[PDB]
Amino acid sequence: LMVGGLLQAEALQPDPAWQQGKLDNGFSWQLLATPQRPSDRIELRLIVNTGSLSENTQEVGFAHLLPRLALMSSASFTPAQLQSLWQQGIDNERPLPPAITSYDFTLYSLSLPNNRPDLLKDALAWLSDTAGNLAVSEQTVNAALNTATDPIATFPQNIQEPWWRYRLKGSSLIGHDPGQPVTQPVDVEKLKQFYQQWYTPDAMTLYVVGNVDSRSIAAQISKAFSELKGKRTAPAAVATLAPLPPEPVSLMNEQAAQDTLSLMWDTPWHPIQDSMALSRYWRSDLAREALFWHIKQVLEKNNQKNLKLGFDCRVQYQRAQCAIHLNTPVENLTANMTFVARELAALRANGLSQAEFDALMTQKNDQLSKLFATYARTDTDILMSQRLRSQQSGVVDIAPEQYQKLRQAFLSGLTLAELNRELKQQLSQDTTLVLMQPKGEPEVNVKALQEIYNGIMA
Ligand SMILES: [Zn+2]
Ligand SMILES: [Zn+2]
Ligand SMILES: [Zn+2]
Ligand SMILES: [Zn+2]
Ligand SMILES: [Zn+2]
Ligand SMILES: [Zn+2]
Repeated sequence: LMVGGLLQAEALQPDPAWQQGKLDNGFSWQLLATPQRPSDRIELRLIVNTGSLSENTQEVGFAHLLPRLALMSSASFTPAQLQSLWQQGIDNERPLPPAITSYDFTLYSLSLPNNRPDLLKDALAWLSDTAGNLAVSEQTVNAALNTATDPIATFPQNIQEPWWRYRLKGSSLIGHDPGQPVTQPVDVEKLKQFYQQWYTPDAMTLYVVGNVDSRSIAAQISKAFSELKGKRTAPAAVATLAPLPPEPVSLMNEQAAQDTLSLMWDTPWHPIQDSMALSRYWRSDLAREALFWHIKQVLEKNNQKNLKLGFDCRVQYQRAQCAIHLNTPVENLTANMTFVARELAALRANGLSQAEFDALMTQKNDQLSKLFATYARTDTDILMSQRLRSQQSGVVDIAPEQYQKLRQAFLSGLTLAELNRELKQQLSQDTTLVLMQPKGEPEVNVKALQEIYNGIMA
C-alpha cells in the first residue's frame, strides 16, 4: 500500500465500420456495409484530387470538361449499355449529378439499385474507364461541346453568386472558376496530357456504402483499379480562403425576393485531434445552437413584421463560418435587425436562464437517446454525404459507441455557467454584417446600419 493520503482521456477511435484499403499504386478505397439498410440503393463516390487549381492558363476548364467526356462514350460500353447504366444510376431523392468539379477535387457519383450485381460491375467499369482510359478524342470533345445541357456541376453550386465573388477576394481561387468553359478550338493533345498528369491513383479514393458483399467488392475494386498508373510529384492542391474582412458590406443579388442580413463569424478551423478538442468543439457548437434556439423561441412568442430567421454553420476551406440570417423586406430591416441585436446583447451579458438551460439539456439528452434509432433510419446517401463531409472538411468520424459515451459525459458535465461563458465569449467577437439586396433595390447604407447595430451591442 502506498502511504499517500491527499494525493487522462481515452484516444478517439475512428469508426471501424468504415473498412479501408490501399492498392499498391496508391489507390484508396473505403467501404461501409449497411446490413441495417438491406434494400437501400448502393452509393459509389470516386473523388479525384484534381480541380481547377491544377489548370494553367492554357488549360482553363479542362478539369470540368473531362467528366463530360466520360458521359459521351466509355471504352467498356456500347452507347446502349452506357445509357442503361445512367438510367439506373441516379438516387431516388437528393439526386446527384454524375460529376461535380471544384477547385481541388472532382467527385463522380453513382447510386445503384439494390441487388443488382450486374449494375455494380457496370458502375465499377465506368469508374475504371474514367479513372484510367478516358475517351479523349476530337470526336468526343466535339460531342461534349455540342450538348444542349451541362450535366457537370460545380462546388460551390453557384460560383457566380455575388456572395461567393466577395468571399473569394484575397484567395488563391481567383481566376480558377471550376465551371469555366474551355477555350476553343481545344488542343485535344494538351487535354489528354492534362488528364494523364492529374488522374493518378494516388490522388483517388473510392467510397462505397450499401448492403454489399464486402469480400467480393474488395476483390472487384482491386481488379478494377490496380492497373492505374502515375504518381503525383507534389501534394495535391488544397483550396483555402482568406479571412472574412470585418467591414459591413452590401451585395446586390439578382435572385433574392427580399433582403437577407447575415450576421457572420469566420475563423480558422482546427481539426479535432483528441477528446479535449472534441469537448471544446461541442461546447462551442451547443452555445451556437442555444442562441439560435432561444431567438427562434422569442420570435415565435413575439411576432416581428415579415421576419424569417435562418442559421447555419459550415467548415469549408479550413475556415469555420457561422451565420444568423435575417430574411426581411428592406422596409422592416432596421426593426428586424434591432430585434435580433437586442437578443444577442442580452445573451452576451446574461446568457440562458437555468430553466432554459434545463430545457435545452433535456432536449439534447433526448436526441442522444435516439442516436441508434436515427442511424437505423438513415438512407445510404446520407451516410455517404456525412462521410465525404467528414473526410473533405476534416470533421472527425468516431465509433458510435464511443460517441455515445463521450457525448453523454459532455451533456452530463456541462453547467449553466460553462454554457453561458461560451455564449459570452462567442458574442464578444464582433459580427460581420453582410446585407444581400435584390437587384433594383436602392442601396442600403451599411455603415449607418453598422452604427445602429453597434449602439445595441454597447
Ligand atoms: Zn462545330
Ligand atoms: Zn458545368
Ligand atoms: Zn448560411
Ligand atoms: Zn432573449
Ligand atoms: Zn437515397
Ligand atoms: Zn461494441
